[PDB]
Amino acid sequence: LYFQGAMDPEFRVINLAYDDNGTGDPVVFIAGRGGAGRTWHPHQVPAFLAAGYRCITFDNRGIGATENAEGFTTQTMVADTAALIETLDIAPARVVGVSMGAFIAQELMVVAPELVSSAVLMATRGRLDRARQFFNKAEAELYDSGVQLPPTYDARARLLENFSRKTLNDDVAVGDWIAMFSMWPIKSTPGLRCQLDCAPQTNRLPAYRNIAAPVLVIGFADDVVTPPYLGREVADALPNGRYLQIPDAGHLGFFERPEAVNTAMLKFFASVKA
Amino acid sequence: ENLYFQGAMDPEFRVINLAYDDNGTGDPVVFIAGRGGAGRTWHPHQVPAFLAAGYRCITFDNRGIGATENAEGFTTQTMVADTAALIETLDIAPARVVGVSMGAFIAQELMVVAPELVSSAVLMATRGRLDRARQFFNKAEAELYDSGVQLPPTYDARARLLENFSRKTLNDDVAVGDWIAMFSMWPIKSTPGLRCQLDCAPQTNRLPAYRNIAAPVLVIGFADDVVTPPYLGREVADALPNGRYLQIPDAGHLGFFERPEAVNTAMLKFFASVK
Repeated sequence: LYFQGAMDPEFRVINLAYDDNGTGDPVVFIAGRGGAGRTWHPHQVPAFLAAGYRCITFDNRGIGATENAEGFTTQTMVADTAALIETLDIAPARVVGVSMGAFIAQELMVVAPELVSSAVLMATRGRLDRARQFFNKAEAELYDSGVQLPPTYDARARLLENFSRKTLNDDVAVGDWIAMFSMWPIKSTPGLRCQLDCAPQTNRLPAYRNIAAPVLVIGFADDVVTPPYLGREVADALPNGRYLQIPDAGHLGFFERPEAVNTAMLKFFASVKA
Repeated sequence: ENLYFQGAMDPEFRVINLAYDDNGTGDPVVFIAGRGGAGRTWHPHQVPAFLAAGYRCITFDNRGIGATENAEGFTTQTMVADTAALIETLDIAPARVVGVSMGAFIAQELMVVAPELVSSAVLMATRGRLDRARQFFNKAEAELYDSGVQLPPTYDARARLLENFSRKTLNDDVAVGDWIAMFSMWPIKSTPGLRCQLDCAPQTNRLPAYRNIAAPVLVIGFADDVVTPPYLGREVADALPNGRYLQIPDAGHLGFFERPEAVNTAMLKFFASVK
């Protein structure tokens, strides 16, 4: 059903949809920017259920019912995630985050290590290098100037930024991904714009040196949005962090290479106590 | 110091002049820039190495660039004729040719209709057809221009960086800083010439036509190129009877600016041992 998220600087309460399937070890998935809880269902949830896990997915602040939410920060979203885990009384929970959701996971582990037993961080970073800082500032500038991209150009960008070269060279896969875009419309909302800022303002890597819990950081070879090498940095900082690269995976490697990413998550999760 | 030659007449029976450059006294080489490139783009890296190697370099402003940025409804065949006219006016047939991208497609089509004009060529970042992704990218680019919408400068620069450079380059804060700033000095102006240049591309599979080009050709693939991926260049080289394939690692679509020494060394090696 719904849980109550953190109160926002303007003293308003927020409810956030979540979905809870199966029984067993609890796993909380946090999606990236623009991802609803549904993002984990086509590829992750059925594998995690078959492996005996209980899967919690949910709709981040600024998505769906709260797509008009604004004036929020990383801390606000971390607090949200803490509320889910506490409300559901599942602490310590295994956590799976990707990109913005992986940042949240990280920053949650900094302030509330006891909410989290082990984590997989996909397509992540602890800081923005000069390219990613420029990209981030360019997306903000796009939204803020009101101009809407035409739909084919918008699908071109989505294709080029999120998929491996190997996918782009395969006319059949390309066709399918373009169709697949119609089914995942990404509305340009105040919530989407606000999630853009839920990203490293500073180098957060020192803080990660104190995270004790076991962590698998997954990097995607072909990712230009959150390049593998920033993933690696995060893993090095994590005392009990390990790193694994998926070959021929774009930024959306968890959809694109779901069998390889699931195998590696499950493997890692079975090697650590609940 | 202001050289122009007369190119193909357009369908309105107007004469078109196109600016060109010509330096050096050695073996002639004609460079054909890619979409949106002025001839001057060959100058920061290619020209000085060719001049120092004793070649004479010819560069020019393709139809739809600079003084003809407002020109439209021309085709590949029109530009192939411009290039033919250049080689003829200068009386350097048969010439060495270096093309990149749209320029490499031009060179390839030149070779098909007028093989006598070209002794050998280097074709960088090329293809003889559009696959599903590249076809879709092209449709999307046309849609963007045709809708009237103007991308904000930073967002456009983002796209340039993402379309053009290797991953090794994007991860290099200093290099990236230099490329972001280099876009100020080479802005890519949205013009009817640019929009028409978009269609000077392989409408069909052109690979069968290329099995008849006799001249020695080096095609250069750039490893990280998503605009024209390497495997499309390989295809060009396979179709060519005397074509050979080289691939530069860590090179985006703009490999020839990004790895000028690797690319130059390859082309000069090639040209030294051609007939």
